[PDB]
Amino acid sequence: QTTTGGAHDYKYHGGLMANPQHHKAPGHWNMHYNKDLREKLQQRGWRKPLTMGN
Amino acid sequence: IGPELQSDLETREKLTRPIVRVFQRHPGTNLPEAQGIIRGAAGLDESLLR
Amino acid sequence: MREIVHMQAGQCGNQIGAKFWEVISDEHGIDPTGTYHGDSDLQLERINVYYNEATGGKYVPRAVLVDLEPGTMDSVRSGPFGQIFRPDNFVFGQSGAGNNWAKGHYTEGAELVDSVLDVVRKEAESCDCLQGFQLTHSLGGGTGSGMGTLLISKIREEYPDRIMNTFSVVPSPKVSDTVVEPYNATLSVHQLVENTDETYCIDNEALYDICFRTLKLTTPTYGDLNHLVSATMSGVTTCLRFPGQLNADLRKLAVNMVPFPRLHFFMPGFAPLTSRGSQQYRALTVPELTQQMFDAKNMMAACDPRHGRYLTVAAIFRGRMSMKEVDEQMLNVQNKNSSYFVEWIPNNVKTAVCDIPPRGLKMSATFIGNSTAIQELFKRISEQFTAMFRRKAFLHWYTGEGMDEMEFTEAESNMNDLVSEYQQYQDATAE
Amino acid sequence: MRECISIHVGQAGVQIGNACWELYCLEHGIQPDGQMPSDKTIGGGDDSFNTFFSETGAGKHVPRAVFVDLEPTVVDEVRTGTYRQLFHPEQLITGKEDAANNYARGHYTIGKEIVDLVLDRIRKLADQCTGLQGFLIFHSFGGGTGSGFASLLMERLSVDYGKKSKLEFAIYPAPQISTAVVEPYNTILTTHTTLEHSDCAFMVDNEAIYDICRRNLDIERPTYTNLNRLIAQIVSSITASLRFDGALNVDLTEFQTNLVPYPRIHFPLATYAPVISAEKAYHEQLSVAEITNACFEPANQMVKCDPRHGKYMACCMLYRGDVVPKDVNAAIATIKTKRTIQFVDWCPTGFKVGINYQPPTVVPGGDLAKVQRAVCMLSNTTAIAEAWARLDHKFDLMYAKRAFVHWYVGEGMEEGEFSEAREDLAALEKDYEEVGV
Amino acid sequence: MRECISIHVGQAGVQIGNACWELYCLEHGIQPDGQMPSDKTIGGGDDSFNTFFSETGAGKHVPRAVFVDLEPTVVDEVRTGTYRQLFHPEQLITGKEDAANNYARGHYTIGKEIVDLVLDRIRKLADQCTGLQGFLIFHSFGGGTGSGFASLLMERLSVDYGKKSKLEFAIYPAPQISTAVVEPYNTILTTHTTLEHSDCAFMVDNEAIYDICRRNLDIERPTYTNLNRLIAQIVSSITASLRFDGALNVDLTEFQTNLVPYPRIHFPLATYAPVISAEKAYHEQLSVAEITNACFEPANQMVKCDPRHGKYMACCMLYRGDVVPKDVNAAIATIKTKRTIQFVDWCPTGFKVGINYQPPTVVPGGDLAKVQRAVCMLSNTTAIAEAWARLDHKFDLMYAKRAFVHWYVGEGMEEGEFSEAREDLAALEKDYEEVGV
Amino acid sequence: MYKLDLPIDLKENAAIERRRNLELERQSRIFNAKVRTIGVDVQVLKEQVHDRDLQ
Amino acid sequence: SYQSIPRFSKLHPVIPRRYVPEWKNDMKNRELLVKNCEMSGIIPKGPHDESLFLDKRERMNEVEPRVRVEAKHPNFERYDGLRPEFHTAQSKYQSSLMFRKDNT
Ligand SMILES: Nc1nc2c(ncn2[C@@H]2O[C@H](COP(=O)(O)OP(=O)(O)OP(=O)(O)O)[C@@H](O)[C@H]2O)c(=O)[nH]1
Ligand SMILES: Nc1nc2c(ncn2[C@@H]2O[C@H](COP(=O)(O)OP(=O)(O)OP(=O)(O)O)[C@@H](O)[C@H]2O)c(=O)[nH]1
Ligand SMILES: Nc1nc2c(ncn2[C@@H]2O[C@H](COP(=O)(O)OP(=O)(O)O)[C@@H](O)[C@H]2O)c(=O)[nH]1
Ligand SMILES: [Mg+2]
Ligand SMILES: [Mg+2]
Repeated sequence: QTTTGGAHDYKYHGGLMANPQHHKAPGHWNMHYNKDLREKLQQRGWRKPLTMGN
Repeated sequence: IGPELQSDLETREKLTRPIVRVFQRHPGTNLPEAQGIIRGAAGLDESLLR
Repeated sequence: MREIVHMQAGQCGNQIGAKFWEVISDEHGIDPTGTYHGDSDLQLERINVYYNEATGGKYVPRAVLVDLEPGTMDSVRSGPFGQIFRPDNFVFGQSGAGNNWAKGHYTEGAELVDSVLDVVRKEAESCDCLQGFQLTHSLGGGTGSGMGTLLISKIREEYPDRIMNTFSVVPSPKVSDTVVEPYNATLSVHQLVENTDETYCIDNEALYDICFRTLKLTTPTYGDLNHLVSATMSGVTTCLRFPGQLNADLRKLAVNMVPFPRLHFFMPGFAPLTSRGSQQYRALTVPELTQQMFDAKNMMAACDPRHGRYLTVAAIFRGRMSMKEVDEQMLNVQNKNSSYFVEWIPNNVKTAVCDIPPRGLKMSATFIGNSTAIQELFKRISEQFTAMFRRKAFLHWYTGEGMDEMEFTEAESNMNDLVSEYQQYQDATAE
Repeated sequence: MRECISIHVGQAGVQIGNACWELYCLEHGIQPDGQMPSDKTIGGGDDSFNTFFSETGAGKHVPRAVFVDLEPTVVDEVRTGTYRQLFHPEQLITGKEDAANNYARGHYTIGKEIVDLVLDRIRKLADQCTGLQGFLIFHSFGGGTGSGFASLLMERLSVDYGKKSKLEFAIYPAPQISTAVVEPYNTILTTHTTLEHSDCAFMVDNEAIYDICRRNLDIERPTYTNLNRLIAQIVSSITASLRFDGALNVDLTEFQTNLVPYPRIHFPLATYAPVISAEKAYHEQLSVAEITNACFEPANQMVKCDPRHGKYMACCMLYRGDVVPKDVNAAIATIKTKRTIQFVDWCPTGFKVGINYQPPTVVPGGDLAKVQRAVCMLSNTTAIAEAWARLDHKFDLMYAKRAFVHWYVGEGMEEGEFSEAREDLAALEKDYEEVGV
Repeated sequence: MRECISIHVGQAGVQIGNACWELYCLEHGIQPDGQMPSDKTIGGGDDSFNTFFSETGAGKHVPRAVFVDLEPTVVDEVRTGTYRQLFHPEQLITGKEDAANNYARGHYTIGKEIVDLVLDRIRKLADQCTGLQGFLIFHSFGGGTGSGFASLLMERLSVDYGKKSKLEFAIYPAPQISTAVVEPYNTILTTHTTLEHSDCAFMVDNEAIYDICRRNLDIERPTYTNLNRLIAQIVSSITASLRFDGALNVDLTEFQTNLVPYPRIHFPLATYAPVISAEKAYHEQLSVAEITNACFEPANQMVKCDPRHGKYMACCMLYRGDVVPKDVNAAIATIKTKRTIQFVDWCPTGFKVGINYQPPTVVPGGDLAKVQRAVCMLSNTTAIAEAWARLDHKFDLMYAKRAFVHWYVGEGMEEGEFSEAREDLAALEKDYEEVGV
Repeated sequence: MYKLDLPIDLKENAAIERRRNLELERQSRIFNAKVRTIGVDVQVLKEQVHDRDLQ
Repeated sequence: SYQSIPRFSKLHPVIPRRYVPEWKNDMKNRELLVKNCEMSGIIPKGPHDESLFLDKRERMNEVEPRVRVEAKHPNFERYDGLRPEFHTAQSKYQSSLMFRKDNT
């Protein structure tokens, strides 16, 4: 039996002996909030397509 | 020297006690008490090293 | 991957080194055939430091067996663990040594030295990164002394950067076992001083006292003595072969023990040694292991450390143990025996910890002591030298096969200079 | 974006690396295979592993570490032990023969065969970052690889890499406990590199960690493993501002600008609170005041010198857990109303506070109790001169007789090294004294 | 905002502390593992235990006490007793070598490696507090830990805490009953150095409590447990105004200012009434006036000294239970009118009355009955000059031939300390006599 | 690679409101000062005690 | 313009952090406060260096000369302090003062 081999065994992350990982933040250049834009653009359904006929 | 917390000065022995605040409400002042305890601490330190 | 080339000269060397090879063989799991039959992969990982891949799972020692006369080498071959050796590593003449230094060194050792250099060159150039050489012999005979010193000199000339360990069992205080051993020991140590990196002086009287007092052992025989010497060899090279918390190889030990190039004669020792019927009365702790290490009766050198000062100490522990306990024990023994250590070097202790103890043991320990008490041994050899050099007894031989008296004078002057230095760094103070 | 490169050199450094990366894997949830089970991240801040683990392929996270030891035993044990697939094989660099406690062997003869490869691997590790915060360089003052090769390594890094942080975690010889004889020689020799090439050197003492584990952890027989784990706790609490959000985040640049007043006073002391066991965690309060007074505790520093005889210069508090400035300011006021703490004259404002959200992560099978509040104190006190004084005395009474000098001389090293390192140590002593007065 | 740190030093300190905190746990409903259970009106809003027990997140109510003794087996009896896991592990400080009934050994040689650690524990117990009101220190003047280490400890507490109220509970040696032979030395040499480091010093006597238990309690074969139970009751009666509200109440400072006339006359005797058993008290009309008289017989005090030979100076009465203050005032009027009690002419209003609603708490195994009314008298009178005279006579007799002095010289003392302690007690005798006239 | 569209926006919003859930967790922990200052968890402490005793 | 270069006394753990005297910043009746510092001529009235105590030290700078600071002695000698009277609080120190003998 080696000292470091017996000490550093397979350690299982998570479980009862763990805290939830508090991530810092996503990037503001990555964060676009387009879901709200989709649900806004769903409204006003009487639009006409921007084509030459209209 | 006193205790290791000047939140625990036992207001009687304080250099900002109400008596000396009444003192320093007027100009002049600058009592020779803090310098006296400076000299006493210095003398006791030299005695300790000797 | 470092390698050690082991050379054994003389009948004493060919017995002790064969026992050493057998001990490390059944420590690494090598069977008498030569194949690996261990259980762990640690025995197989660092195996090239002493062995060579011969046939699949077969490992052969890197031994070089040297003798002027095929004496104990034949018995080593015909004994157990004797066919693991490569058959052409046995280099042998047919004349005798006669316990004569010049026969071993100048006249009859001249015809075998080229063959031994060829064999050890073939062994050494096969290693990718050779570390050093380990010679086992006696400073009392002709083959162990003469051919041994010649081999050390030639190996130093060809490889002047490798670590040279010599064990070289030395003459006893009481009982001689050879009547010309003052001449032999003086002429051998005259070249062991200026050639070897380090030497582990062993006294048979100290071995007998170890067997009698710390091991009972009403019938010791030379097997137990060579076993103890083999245990010390395994203890001083275990950090190459097994991983540990704090490693220390041969070069590290040489750096950490010798303060000056002249002083490299050590006192080996092994712990724990228990009298048969006392293991139930003793309890295994690091403090008792260290106290048995630093006990004066435990070393294999007959000179007493109480008649001297410890220049340096190397403590190589083997076993699952605490570095805090090891360092605290070294600090405790150094502080309590404050008069047995030189004042101008603080912490005269180099520690090492190996994680693999010998089989059947929980903890083992190897003590290497560079002390100023070696001057007792050298003064004894110098006194028994100058007792007969003034009357020229047993010297017509050495004159007959052809050295001059100036060589004997230079050897005794070199011994006296070494005694003077060991006496100087015992009474020299810091400030 | 907030990457940091760890360089573990020496056997001691490789053991710090083992403990540090097992703790980092437990913190960020990378298995020893190298996979994250739950990874719902976009990039740019939410990838808290990115300061330590890079990215490759189908979800493999290789560490940003370089392991160096001339002796191929401990790194080979790492290569054949548990964290086998985690590390890239070329990061684990070995030699053939060690320097064997010899600064001359580590710096002048054996050293210039592997240093070029180490610099190439460091360059390859640094070229893949998107902005580098610094180097965490873990090594020893005991000697050999940790002194000579490490000295050459900081010399080369300070020549070429220039304006990057070079935080050097060095373990220091104890006042009385030692494992070598040429250790004072090596320790005095590796002073110029930490003065002229390091940006912040954390000297930590093995006997002090032994006393801490004996007194607070109830470990009667501590080994190197607990010491390695607690040093990993310290460096994780240092770096956690780069990985998890907090009320006040302190990066390495703010950290250095708040510690060091002069470029030669980059020797702070590191202490960690609490370092208790769980049976004491039952009967202890573990509030912010308690774990700050434990940081200012005399017998809780990690070198053997009490700061009662010294003067505090700049204390960087790194609070870690459920910690609020409502408690932090009360703790700071309680400290500043204490006589025993003696701040230096020219620093009225001497506290740099950084509060993090993520509580410390406990290793499953260690010694420290899992707590929701901790302080990593990094204080630049001037009481560190005691360590220089003890090694000064040891080097004086060793070098007075010129013992163990022929090794260094014959291994390609002029004997003026000892005198110049001696003068540099005396310069540091005098500088710290005139700063303290 | 109100707290009292308890320091039990010596074996006599530790056993009194065991009985005291058995009483405290029973008064506050603290189970022997240290947890308030749940509910029933006051739940999560109780502060009767704030002076004595802190709070933790495990529910453990950590004691605000330090049990220190230079000898083992008594702290070990605490650590293997019923209150094994009530106490904090580091709050139970023990040494290795016994102090050997020696003031010099406890003060100068063996007690110097324990005083720093016990001051560290007192610092932790004090910085766990925001409204600290005093240090209640329990020991005996028999010798060793209770004499030398206690004196050194109170000197260090005076240095480190200012002149905070350091209340003293001292087991004074009996006239006829004795345990040691070096008791006069150990008592004179500690009276000299603790005459000016304790603000108030309640003397108590084992022979007097033996007589009390034999006569008024029918416990014909008593042990130390009964004595410690009465001492626990008479300390809890003092402290109960800090934990239970009611009528006229008195803290640790008000009764000091109303008790000590001069700063060197700070040695009062103590009395508790009604010391009584169940079958004895069942035939009784236990009332305020007659329990005041019960405090006032000369054969009812806890010090073997007749108060009829002296004159009362200041009496602080502490009534507990359903006590109407008109009965207290009537009792004061009757004891003032009757001429068997003599008062000094410079104290017309010689009484300070504090009334608390909480009745005393009995223990399952004790000897005191559950009563409605109780009173604790702290009397500063000049009748302690007889005790000082007996101690002085024994000290002079055993010091005339220098018997038992080579031990003190070997473990670090002079004849100068003995001589200055002798003339210090002579000055104290003179001061008591001139105050009495 | 992939196109950046409505599933990517949904993943982004899930990340936002996960961050919200984590910070309300922290708010519930810190605005409850009996948990914030005198906290630490009995179950994990007991498991660690049993681990030490077993070791 | 002029040069100040503020200086301070040596350290003591009784000085309570920052403390300015009241009269320097006593603005209910200031209009005749400053002329008391003008007629004397020894007390500077400037806006700067108001902290009589800054960190833990006394200000040796332009707040009064050093004379008239130490001149408020009520004529207390070592003869009085080494034999204190009984009814004062200074008799709490008697056993540490009786070891001091009496010479000066
Ligand atoms: N705290 C701690 N210290 C260690 C550990 N391993 C080794 N050391 C220290 O390392 C010092 C010995 O020198 P090393 O660092 O091993 O030398 P090296 O860097 O391996 O270089 P070489 O001497 O050539 O082998 C001792 O003083 C130990 O304190 C460890 O796991 N933890
Ligand atoms: N009332 C009471 N008195 C006690 C008790 N235990 C010891 N004593 C007193 O203590 C005296 C004996 O000296 P100790 O106080 O035990 O001495 P120590 O504090 O143990 O210090 P060392 O003798 O050095 O170990 C006796 O005269 C007793 O009156 C107790 O439990 N109750
Ligand atoms: N410990 C030990 N010593 C031995 C052994 N054999 C011989 N010796 C020692 O070696 C010395 C004789 O030297 P020798 O080996 O005969 O020299 P050689 O004739 O040149 O080989 C004697 O003093 C013996 O004590 C052995 O098996 N074990
Ligand atoms: Mg190494
Ligand atoms: Mg006792």
